[PDB]
Amino acid sequence: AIILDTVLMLSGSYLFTAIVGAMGWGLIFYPGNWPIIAPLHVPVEYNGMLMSIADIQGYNYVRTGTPEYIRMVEKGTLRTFGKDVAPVSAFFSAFMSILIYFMWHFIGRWFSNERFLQST
Amino acid sequence: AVRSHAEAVQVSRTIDWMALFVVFFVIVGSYHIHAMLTMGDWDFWSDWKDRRLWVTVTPIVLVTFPAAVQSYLWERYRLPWGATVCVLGLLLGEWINRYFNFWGWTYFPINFVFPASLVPGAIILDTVLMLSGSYLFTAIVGAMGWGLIFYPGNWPIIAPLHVPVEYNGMLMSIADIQGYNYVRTGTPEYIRMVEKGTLRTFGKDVAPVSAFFSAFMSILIYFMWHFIGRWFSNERFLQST
Amino acid sequence: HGEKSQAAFMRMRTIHWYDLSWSKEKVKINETVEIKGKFHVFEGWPETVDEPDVAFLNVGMPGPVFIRKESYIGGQLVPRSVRLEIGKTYDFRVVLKARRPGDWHVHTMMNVQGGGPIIGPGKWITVEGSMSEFRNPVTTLTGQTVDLENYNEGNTYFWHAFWFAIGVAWIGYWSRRPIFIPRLLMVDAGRADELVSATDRKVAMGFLAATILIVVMAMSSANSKYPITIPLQAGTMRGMKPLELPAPTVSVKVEDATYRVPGRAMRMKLTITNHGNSPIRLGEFYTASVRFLDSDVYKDTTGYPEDLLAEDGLSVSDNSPLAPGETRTVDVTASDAAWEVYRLSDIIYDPDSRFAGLLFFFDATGNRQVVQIDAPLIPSFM
Amino acid sequence: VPRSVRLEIGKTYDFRVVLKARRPGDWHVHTMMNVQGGGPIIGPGKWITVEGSMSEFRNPVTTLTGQTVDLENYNEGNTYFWHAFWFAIGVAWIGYWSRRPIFIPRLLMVDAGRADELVSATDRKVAMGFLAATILIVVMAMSSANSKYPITI
Amino acid sequence: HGEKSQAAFMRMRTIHWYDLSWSKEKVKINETVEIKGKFHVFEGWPETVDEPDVAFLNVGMPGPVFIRKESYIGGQL
Amino acid sequence: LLDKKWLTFALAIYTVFYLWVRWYEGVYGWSAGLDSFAPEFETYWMNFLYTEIVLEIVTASILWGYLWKTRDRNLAALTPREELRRNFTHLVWLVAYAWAIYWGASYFTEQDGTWHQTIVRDTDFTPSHIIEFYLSYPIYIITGFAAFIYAKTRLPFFAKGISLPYLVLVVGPFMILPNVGLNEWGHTFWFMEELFVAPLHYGFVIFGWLALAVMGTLTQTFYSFAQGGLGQSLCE
Ligand SMILES: CCCCCCCCCCCC(=O)OC[C@H](COP(=O)(O)OCC[N+](C)(C)C)OC(=O)CCCCCCCCCCC
Ligand SMILES: CCCCCCCCCCCC(=O)OC[C@H](COP(=O)(O)OCC[N+](C)(C)C)OC(=O)CCCCCCCCCCC
Ligand SMILES: CCCCCCCCCCCC(=O)OC[C@H](COP(=O)(O)OCC[N+](C)(C)C)OC(=O)CCCCCCCCCCC
Ligand SMILES: CCCCCCCCCCCC(=O)OC[C@H](COP(=O)(O)OCC[N+](C)(C)C)OC(=O)CCCCCCCCCCC
Ligand SMILES: CCCCCCCCCCCC(=O)OC[C@H](COP(=O)(O)OCC[N+](C)(C)C)OC(=O)CCCCCCCCCCC
Ligand SMILES: CCCCCCCCCCCC(=O)OC[C@H](COP(=O)(O)OCC[N+](C)(C)C)OC(=O)CCCCCCCCCCC
Ligand SMILES: CCCCCCCCCCCC(=O)OC[C@H](COP(=O)(O)OCC[N+](C)(C)C)OC(=O)CCCCCCCCCCC
Ligand SMILES: CCCCCCCCCCCC(=O)OC[C@H](COP(=O)(O)OCC[N+](C)(C)C)OC(=O)CCCCCCCCCCC
Ligand SMILES: CCCCCCCCCC(=O)OC[C@H](COP(=O)(O)OCC[N+](C)(C)C)OC(=O)CCCCCCCCC
Ligand SMILES: CCCCCCCCCC(=O)OC[C@H](COP(=O)(O)OCC[N+](C)(C)C)OC(=O)CCCCCCCCC
Ligand SMILES: CCCCCCCCCC(=O)OC[C@H](COP(=O)(O)OCC[N+](C)(C)C)OC(=O)CCCCCCCCC
Ligand SMILES: CCCCCCCCCC(=O)OC[C@H](COP(=O)(O)OCC[N+](C)(C)C)OC(=O)CCCCCCCCC
Ligand SMILES: CCCCCCCCCC(=O)OC[C@H](COP(=O)(O)OCC[N+](C)(C)C)OC(=O)CCCCCCCCC
Ligand SMILES: CCCCCCCCCC(=O)OC[C@H](COP(=O)(O)OCC[N+](C)(C)C)OC(=O)CCCCCCCCC
Ligand SMILES: CCCCCC(=O)OC[C@H](COP(=O)(O)OCC[N+](C)(C)C)OC(=O)CCCCC
Ligand SMILES: CCCCCC(=O)OC[C@H](COP(=O)(O)OCC[N+](C)(C)C)OC(=O)CCCCC
Ligand SMILES: OCCCC(F)(F)F
Ligand SMILES: [Cu+2]
Ligand SMILES: [Cu+2]
Ligand SMILES: [Cu+2]
Ligand SMILES: [Cu+2]
Ligand SMILES: [Cu+2]
Repeated sequence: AIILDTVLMLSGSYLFTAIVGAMGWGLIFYPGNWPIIAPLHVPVEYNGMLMSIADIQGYNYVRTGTPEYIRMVEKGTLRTFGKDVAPVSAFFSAFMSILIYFMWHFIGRWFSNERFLQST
Repeated sequence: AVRSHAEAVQVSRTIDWMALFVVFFVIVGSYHIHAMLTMGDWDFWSDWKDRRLWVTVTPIVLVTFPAAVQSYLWERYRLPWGATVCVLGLLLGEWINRYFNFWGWTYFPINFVFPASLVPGAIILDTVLMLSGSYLFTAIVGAMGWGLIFYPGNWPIIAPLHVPVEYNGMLMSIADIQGYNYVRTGTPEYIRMVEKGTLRTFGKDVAPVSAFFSAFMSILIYFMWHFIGRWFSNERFLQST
Repeated sequence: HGEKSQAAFMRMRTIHWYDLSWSKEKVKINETVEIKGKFHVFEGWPETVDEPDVAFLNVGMPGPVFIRKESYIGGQLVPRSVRLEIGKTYDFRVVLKARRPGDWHVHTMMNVQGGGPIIGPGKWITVEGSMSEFRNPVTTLTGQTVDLENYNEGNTYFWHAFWFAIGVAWIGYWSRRPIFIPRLLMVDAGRADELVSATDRKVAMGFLAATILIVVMAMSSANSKYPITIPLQAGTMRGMKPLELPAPTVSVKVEDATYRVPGRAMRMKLTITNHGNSPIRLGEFYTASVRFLDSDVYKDTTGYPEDLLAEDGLSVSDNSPLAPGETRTVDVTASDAAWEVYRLSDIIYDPDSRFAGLLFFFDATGNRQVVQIDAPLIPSFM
Repeated sequence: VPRSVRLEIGKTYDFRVVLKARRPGDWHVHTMMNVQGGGPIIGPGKWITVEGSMSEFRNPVTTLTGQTVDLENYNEGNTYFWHAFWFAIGVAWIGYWSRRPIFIPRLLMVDAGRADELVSATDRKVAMGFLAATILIVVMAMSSANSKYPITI
Repeated sequence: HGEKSQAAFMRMRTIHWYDLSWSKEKVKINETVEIKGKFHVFEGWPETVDEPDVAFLNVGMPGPVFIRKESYIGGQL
Repeated sequence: LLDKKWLTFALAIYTVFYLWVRWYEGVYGWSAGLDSFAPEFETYWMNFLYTEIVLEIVTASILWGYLWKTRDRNLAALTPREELRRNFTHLVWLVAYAWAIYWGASYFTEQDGTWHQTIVRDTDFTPSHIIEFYLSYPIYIITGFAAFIYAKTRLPFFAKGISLPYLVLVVGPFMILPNVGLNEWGHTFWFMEELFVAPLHYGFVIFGWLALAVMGTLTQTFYSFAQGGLGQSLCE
């Protein structure tokens, strides 16, 4: 949010914001949350299976309505090359954030309308 | 300004050649990106040049740029070759890549990696626009012809590749044997979106049905892209970005 | 050349290639090299990979440096995609004809419709000669022999050049006169109605009529010649015949499996129960294209790739012969530079730290038993 | 089976679930099977009484890095600290801009003529400082969280 | 009356009908005619046809010139 | 003088550099460039990526900064002859942009096809990924930005406002470069089939369409050409 706001105030161009600030907004998400979730990714040998601390949390604290298969998380693919999962997702999110910011700038432009629709 | 009438004519001719270069090669880049990422796989391989998917998809996605460039060039200059210049640029880019990369870098034969022919459809689209200048008439009749003439236009090229061959106990066309022999490590056979037969495939109708569907969808896409090109021609000055 | 980048656990548990053989290591142009072997579809097929309902037997190679003359699954030719069953073992045979000189790393691979490429072991094969000597003859059912290297090339070039010339002629006809700025000014300032006048309309009518007539005539001529044509032959082929392997007489239970981070070794504790009537000995552990061998028990003679072969990479704590009926638990260590070269150590990055492999047990007489093992793989750091 | 599993139609499986009491009360405990595309299949439920205090509950676990943590409160302080820190940064930005009049005078200034007066140095310098500090703090925090906990999966 | 138009190979490799029998060849109104037989689902089921996970035993006829009183697969309705 | 030989250099520099790039990738495509974890891959393609990214950033900064710093302050006192000369120079810039757009979006893009559809694939930085996404794309982006800046800073027609068609023509093709993120997310995860017509290819395409704004850009340049020195002759 701070990146998006400062990149808008400096260089007041909304196009420049949508391109650069939205890029930064998408890219800084995971590094911004890494200090919080990193301790939860310590590996644990849990009853014969390798599990992260977050995995053990999800296993232990039963969510009756939320079975494990509903979890849409990284599961590996045959086209996952090397250690690229997080950066690739971050860059894809940044590009799509550029697109969504461009769309929603004009959506907000419309929502600001001060028109008086004479009759409903 | 300009010195005289003659110097003005020379300057206009130089501008004509330079702007023709700019139009042609920007169209080459953009149209080739669009084509190769909307019909490229069928255009790459003779064993992908089938009667259902190739015939269906190629005219539909390839009528896009001709419609826009026509809506600009005809409207602003009465130049009736927007479709032709688009198709020629696409063919030039495709052939350059086929010869210098498909056959140059990798060593796939040209008779395996040749592109499809589109000039007949482009000529129909351009002439139907110039005659009867109606853009609606063009979108209805010329796009119909563009969709319908695709497969007959390419039949002289691909017909020799459809000669049946008895290959190690199995029936295969020459294009099938080309795809089998010339290994595409990244392109397994199942990726091939080609006619495979259905229980609702009645008689000998696969090619004409696909051609007519492509012609109708070409009408629709031409109608959409005429207005898309109308927008892209805007000469507005967006005061601030 | 495309593996070492895929996930280690996915390479471990998709398809196990064994009994691989290569007819030749160095070939001439137009000479044939045959690749044989067996592959087993792992029962614990990862959910992220679609089931091998539609699979294609492919060759991993840098473009058509070889041409695939034939390929077989079972004993029947498979030019199309095939259906494989999870848990079944199939034998394969690929015949390649050398086309381009050089040193090529040839892989046998299986492409799965919804999972991507499964690359098997790759072997360096040297090709000598000239590409100009390569021929790919084929005889059609119409009784003519053609070379696939250049057949129809002239016709394709001719037709493409002809249509390109027609389009260029149209454009040049309209380009003889001034093109952009005077025409733009004429259209803008008042009605134009002057830059398109007869015989321009007559020329356009001629172009349209000639285009349609030439297309029709060319189609008719290409129908009179080549009167016999067939559509492209496609469709997944069912009923692949799997190998009817005898039930193994060796049962192995994996009691924990660990690998050091960092390290080049994998350690596991196995409880081996010997059934049947012969003393067995553990001779090999194959995990993902990497064969860890106990040299005192078995030696490879099939010319397996050296970078994938660990001649003494398999160390068993007690590899004495296992009498029938006897059950013992041993510590098995698979250690080789390949474990780090092919990034099998990078399973620590994977979201599923489970391994699978094949254990090969050999008796005194030499007959071998194949047993499959799979268990979680627990990293160890201290 | 900490993850989803594949079951075969017509097969019989035996199961065993181990539960540790955490909250006092009378609870109706069901064994259930969730199917990916069919929803919950609830088995018989049994009333199980739990007595004691929730404050006595412990969920210890030992990691492969050789440390024992309680899953009830592990990382809670770190999470609270980081969230409060970033919330404070955002609130500081907003309050910095909110010390001056906010809505109606600024709207009137923007409407009536060019504004170009409500955003002037050192406002741009403060924004540059905020942006640079945000990026630098994110990078430093990521590096510190990589030096600590060097082993993650 | 709807075959002879489907693909020959698809008609060859989907389902093989044999031991077909018809109780009667000529019937009165309200009279019952029974059709029996066996069908075998071919192992080489074409990939373009979805697997017969959901299949319906139907009657090919020009509208309700007959009404389907009963239909059985195995021995059950 | 009017149109000078800067057009010859504009064509020749791209032609020669890209011919050398094609020679380089023909020599090092196989044999240091197939295995992304081999040490020779680092010395022949990762080093290429690093050097090209640094050089592109430096060249873009220098060129754009020079064009903006040498902007004409007194555009009002510009003679029609000088305006015609500047219009021809801007047309040369547009020609260079068209040539770079061709090389980027047609040649090296369909070389991504020939490459991904024949090689066993391996990283987000295949040699085709170093040449097309991170060399040719950046090069045409730099050329387009330079042409736009030159128009805005030397042509009174393109001054006093940002031309919408020029901005689209300049920025849309630029958006293909960040769209590479969709590409990587579009093969690794979604779609392991090396299809080039997959929806993960839509971001590039959609933004390839924005190059059609060259039509409005070129009619704007025609009007700028025909401001004072429109003739006479034309329409006379
Ligand atoms: C200041 C200018 C100079 C710096 C230029 C940086 C060049 C790239 C650095 C790669 C780091 C590295 O190490 O490679 C990549 C690392 C993983 O590395 P690995 O696990 O070793 O990958 C093994 C394979 N290899 C050895 C060949 C690398 O993550 C990634 O996959 C990142 C993928 C990002 C894809 C989307 C990018 C979109 C860009 C949009 C631009 C507008
Ligand atoms: C305006 C641009 C601002 C960019 C700010 C970047 C701050 C530094 C981030 C270090 C990331 C790291 O350490 O490496 C990559 C890691 C993921 O690593 P992993 O392999 O999935 O393993 C995870 C476990 N770890 C952390 C123990 C290894 O984090 C990311 O997913 C961030 C991806 C986006 C990087 C953006 C920088 C590239 C250039 C951007 C401009 C085109
Ligand atoms: C100048 C005016 C007079 C000519 C009128 C032409 C009438 C149709 C000719 C059929 C040729 C033939 O032979 O039938 C059709 C031939 C195949 O033939 P078959 O294999 O024998 O089919 C066996 C079955 N039969 C014996 C009953 C034919 O292909 C086709 O399925 C073509 C299908 C096209 C569907 C979409 C059409 C959309 C039209 C849009 C209009 C604006
Ligand atoms: C403005 C309208 C212009 C139309 C121009 C038509 C030129 C002649 C084409 C002959 C085709 C042929 O020979 O028959 C049909 C064949 C396909 O045959 P197949 O059974 O798939 O076998 C393939 C192997 N062959 C060739 C050895 C048999 O080709 C086609 O797919 C063309 C389908 C579109 C036909 C359009 C004409 C119908 C009226 C259109 C106006 C409503
Ligand atoms: C308003 C639109 C009016 C258009 C009238 C039709 C003109 C046809 C010109 C001759 C084409 C031809 O003869 O060729 C068409 C071929 C026939 O293919 P075939 O029979 O499979 O084999 C080849 C047999 N030959 C070698 C004897 C040709 O391709 C097709 O299957 C397309 C046929 C469908 C045509 C649908 C037209 C519907 C019009 C509806 C008006 C209300
Ligand atoms: C818009 C701004 C664009 C900025 C990016 C420009 C990229 C330039 C190339 C990167 C090279 C790299 O990174 O690699 C460095 C390469 C690696 O080859 P080597 O192992 O040393 O072998 C020996 C060198 N050979 C294999 C080329 C013979 O060696 C070099 O020093 C040579 C690089 C020469 C580049 C300049 C010539 C270009 C053609 C002439 C018309 C301009
Ligand atoms: C126009 C845009 C220009 C941007 C230039 C790039 C600036 C990079 C700043 C340093 C980032 C860093 O060092 O960190 C990025 C990390 C590296 O992760 P890693 O290698 O997996 O592991 C961690 C290894 N460390 C600890 C040594 C870092 O995340 C990524 O994978 C993202 C890398 C892809 C970058 C794509 C840039 C493409 C630019 C194209 C220009 C034409
Ligand atoms: C405000 C609007 C913005 C919304 C966009 C957000 C991105 C959506 C992310 C999808 C994640 C999800 O929802 O689920 C993820 C699903 C889960 O499938 P799976 O079981 O892993 O399948 C396994 C098959 N693999 C192995 C190939 C993955 O993978 C998908 O099918 C991805 C569907 C593609 C969605 C992205 C389209 C982007 C459009 C780009 C065109 C310009
Ligand atoms: C061709 C594309 C290359 C990138 C340029 C895009 C920026 C265009 C934004 C724009 O339209 O102009 C708005 C302001 C105008 O302020 P000015 O009064 O021109 O200030 C000039 C002095 N300054 C260099 C400190 C800015 O000027 C600015 O926006 C700031 C200009 C300084 C560039 C760095 C600002 C962005 C920080 C992330
Ligand atoms: C989910 C999509 C977001 C909703 C946004 C859509 C708004 C569409 C604009 C609109 O409602 O037009 C109003 C006209 C009636 O016009 P009048 O009542 O004559 O008003 C005169 C001035 N005006 C014509 C400009 C409105 O048309 C009418 O007939 C009156 C209908 C007004 C309904 C708008 C209320 C929307 C609430 C959901
Ligand atoms: C009701 C729908 C039936 C189809 C009619 C749609 C055509 C309408 C197009 C239109 O709006 O008019 C544009 C031109 C006007 O030129 P005119 O100056 O009217 O020329 C008349 C002499 N002419 C018969 C040789 C054309 O006139 C023409 O477009 C050409 C008219 C000749 C018809 C054949 C032209 C199309 C060839 C494929
Ligand atoms: C992928 C979709 C294709 C992109 C086409 C969308 C173009 C939308 C039109 C647009 O950008 O409107 C500009 C206004 C700012 O207006 P002003 O800068 O006040 O210009 C005054 C004249 N005008 C209002 C008619 C523009 O709205 C603004 O706030 C400025 C934003 C300008 C961004 C347009 C650049 C598009 C490049 C991708
Ligand atoms: C290795 C990189 C070399 C790039 C050299 C850039 C040359 C400097 C750019 C420039 O300002 O103009 C060069 C030429 C001639 O235009 P000039 O008249 O020099 O430009 C200023 C106009 N003014 C004299 C009336 C004030 O204008 C042109 O048409 C030069 C086109 C150069 C092609 C673009 C190359 C970009 C590659 C990334
Ligand atoms: C990255 C994606 C770009 C986002 C698109 C936003 C830009 C589109 C509109 C645009 O180009 O206008 C910015 C100026 C044109 O003049 P103005 O926008 O009227 O403002 C001039 C004062 N300013 C240079 C501080 C901006 O143009 C320039 O002055 C650019 C030359 C100065 C930048 C040179 C430093 C950049 C080094 C990397
Ligand atoms: C309008 C685009 C032209 C692209 C031509 C091209 O890619 O050329 C490379 C190719 C390479 O094949 P070849 O000429 O045999 O030389 C091989 C050298 N390598 C392998 C480095 C490309 O052929 C040429 O160099 C011919 C020169 C054409 C000048 C416009
Ligand atoms: C403008 C047309 C977009 C149509 C999208 C499309 O063709 O997607 C095919 C794909 C079907 O996947 P499939 O082709 O079976 O992919 C096979 C390969 N895997 C399983 C690895 C993805 O569907 C989706 O996953 C949703 C696409 C959302 C588009 C906004
Ligand atoms: O952008 C690369 C082309 C298609 C793919 F299959 F390789 F992914
Ligand atoms: Cu290899
Ligand atoms: Cu197996
Ligand atoms: Cu009947
Ligand atoms: Cu049968
Ligand atoms: Cu892609």
